[PDB]
Amino acid sequence: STNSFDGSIVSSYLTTRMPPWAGVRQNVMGSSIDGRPVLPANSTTLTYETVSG
Amino acid sequence: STNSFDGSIVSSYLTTRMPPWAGVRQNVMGSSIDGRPVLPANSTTLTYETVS
Amino acid sequence: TFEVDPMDEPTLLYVLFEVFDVVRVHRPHRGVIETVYLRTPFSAG
Amino acid sequence: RPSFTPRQAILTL
Repeated sequence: STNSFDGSIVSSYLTTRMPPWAGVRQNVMGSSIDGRPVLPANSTTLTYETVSG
Repeated sequence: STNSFDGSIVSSYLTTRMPPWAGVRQNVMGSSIDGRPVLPANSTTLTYETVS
Repeated sequence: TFEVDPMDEPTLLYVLFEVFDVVRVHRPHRGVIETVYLRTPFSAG
Repeated sequence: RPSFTPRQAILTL
């Protein structure tokens, strides 16, 4: 009461072709070669344009 | 003003048959005969293969 | 595969095509009209 | 009479 542990069933909510691409797979904190923190995370991934200079 | 809210939409994501196998219900601890029951429905103990 | 910018609200993705739906207004008689209704790719029968 | 195939076919009434 009121909220329960949830063993979520997925046989109903089906499975589609899942993209092998950089900005779709996982929304976590990333990095570039030099070490400047890229954000593929939910709200910030690819909206901002950060180019080195 | 008081209610607790989540943006829940069930119309897009399908509800196809959950196939009646030998144990894939949502969350049932239940009861076994004399050998103790399975804890959860889909928890990390069914991984531990147990013999009696 | 559909990938977009992050959304603030539960917003609908309004997906269309350039699908055809043509109707001929058939009339062999003065007084009555035949409605030849067909969405062309999506079979009406 | 209709759009596609007009033809006479009658039964006794």
